[PDB]
Amino acid sequence: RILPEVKVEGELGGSVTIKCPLPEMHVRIYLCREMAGSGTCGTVVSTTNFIKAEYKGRVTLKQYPRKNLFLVEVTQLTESDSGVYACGAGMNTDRGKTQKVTLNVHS
Amino acid sequence: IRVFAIPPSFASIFLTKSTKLTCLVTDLTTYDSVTISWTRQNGEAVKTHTNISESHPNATFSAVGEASICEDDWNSGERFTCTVTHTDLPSPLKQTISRPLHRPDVYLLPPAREQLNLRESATITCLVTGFSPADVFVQWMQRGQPLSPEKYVTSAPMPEPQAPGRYFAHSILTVSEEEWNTGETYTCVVAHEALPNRVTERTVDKSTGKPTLYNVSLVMSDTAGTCY
Amino acid sequence: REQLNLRESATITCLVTGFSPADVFVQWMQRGQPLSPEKYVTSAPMPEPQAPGRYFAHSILTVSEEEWNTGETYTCVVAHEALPNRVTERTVDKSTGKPTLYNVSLVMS
Amino acid sequence: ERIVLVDNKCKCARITSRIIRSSEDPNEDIVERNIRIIVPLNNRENISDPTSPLRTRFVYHLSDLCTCYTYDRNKCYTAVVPLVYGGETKMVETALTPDACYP
Ligand SMILES: *[C@@H]1O[C@H](CO)[C@@H](O)[C@H](O)[C@H]1NC(C)=O
Ligand SMILES: *[C@@H]1O[C@H](CO)[C@@H](O)[C@H](O)[C@H]1NC(C)=O
Ligand SMILES: *[C@@H]1O[C@H](CO)[C@@H](O)[C@H](O)[C@H]1NC(C)=O
Repeated sequence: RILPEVKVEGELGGSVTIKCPLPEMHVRIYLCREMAGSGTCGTVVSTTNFIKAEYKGRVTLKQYPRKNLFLVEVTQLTESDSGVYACGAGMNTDRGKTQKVTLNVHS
Repeated sequence: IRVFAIPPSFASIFLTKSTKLTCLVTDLTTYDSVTISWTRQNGEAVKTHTNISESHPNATFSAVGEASICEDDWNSGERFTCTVTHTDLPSPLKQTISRPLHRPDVYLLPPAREQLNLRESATITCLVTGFSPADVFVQWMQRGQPLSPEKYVTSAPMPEPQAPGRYFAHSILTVSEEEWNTGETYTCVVAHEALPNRVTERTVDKSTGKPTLYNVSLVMSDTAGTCY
Repeated sequence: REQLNLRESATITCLVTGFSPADVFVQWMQRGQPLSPEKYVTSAPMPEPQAPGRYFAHSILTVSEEEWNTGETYTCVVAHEALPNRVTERTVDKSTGKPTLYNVSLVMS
Repeated sequence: ERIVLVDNKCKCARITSRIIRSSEDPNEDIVERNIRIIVPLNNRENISDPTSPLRTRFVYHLSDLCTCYTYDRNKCYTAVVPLVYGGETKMVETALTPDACYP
């Protein structure tokens, strides 16, 4: 259970990529934005071709088996992308998260 | 005239692994140049005996003899006899000492709540019950560091009331009250012949014992079907 | 607790420490009448490892494991010539510890 | 701060304990027992054969807590499924837990 909250800055032009651990056994690896009001977790990026409706076409998945870092990148920032993005595995999304971190706008 | 012979004890074979028969002859007449020997049942001799004490304060001579044998020479039932002679009785006086089952559990009782309210000294007690035969050992270790007998004591081994099968012994340790704000877990280690490794280390601290608040938090989910 | 899970017997120890001089006497009462000498065993006084001129003792009462299970007091009475009335006693029960308040948090969500 | 006293993963009990640091008073401390059983509520009688009645009883003796209810995430559970495709019957090993183990 890792909690590496980083302060990577963002903007419209700006791009921030998160780093995540991979089991490398070709399971379901996902990044999920937790919703405070909902109390559940909503997958923003998954192993399959699913992408969140708000994040359609502005996100990229980048997997290296060589270096054991699982990383996802966001092309543009609307400044609303401030929340607990947690990575993970297994079919489940909520109860399967491995590491969580909250990104940030401006700085 | 006083002659005795003692076999090795379990407080030396575990502490040093130096099993040896001893022969103590004292309160005889003051005449030196005496001979001491140890003879087995087969006809094997022993090693030399030295380190004789000085004359007793009440004007008599002492004498000590040692029989250093192998470890298996005492667990295989070999009788040993101590030859000691004197200037007055021409016959060589001889003495024979011979031989010694259940394995019983250690139990560590924590100090009572009333004793801790005095803020002076809590005594931890270690009960070794149901063990046969006697001479069972005990040692206290604080954080894995050996505890000397200056700060602990053991009941000399004893007998049971309803069953005569195994006998009991006890050990109590003394400390302060500030020590029971950190614990150090005060392990009680034992050494008895009816043990695999001759060690049954047990330890109890404040974390274990009787707790004063349970909150079970059983949850029920319809999708936690593989307890991650 | 470890000794009661063997479901064979229960072992209560009356610890008499800090008295002086020697020759302390211990008996085991139950509901007023004493217990037989074959039910309890008393050790001889031994000096205190730190305290120079004091002593200690012990008194083990062993009973059937089930008998401890239903109330049943077992009070230990100690007579020594230094007590204010020359007689003192203590008692325990199955219920002799504390409140042990449960704090259940059943969840159905 | 809590010692992991039990981390059972086949019945999912997660018993633990700690000492609560109260005020600087006489040592009327409190020892904790945070037992946390999780109920599957949807598993079967045998954990490895989906043909039995589902699950009514949930027995937790905490002395045998150091047949199961849940599935170990790092373990693999499989079965033989009797498929046919015509006349032949290649009884092939299926997977009751896709993703905890791979061929
Ligand atoms: C159990 O009690 C402790 C303190 O008494 C508390 O910190 C903990 O949150 C409780 N457990 C649950 C599941 O609420
Ligand atoms: C247990 O009690 C503590 C304080 O005594 C409380 O904070 C906690 O919420 C309780 N656990 C529950 C209700 O699950
Ligand atoms: C149902 O449970 C039994 C009992 O252990 C075991 O053989 C298996 O999990 C199940 N039976 C079969 C035939 O799969």
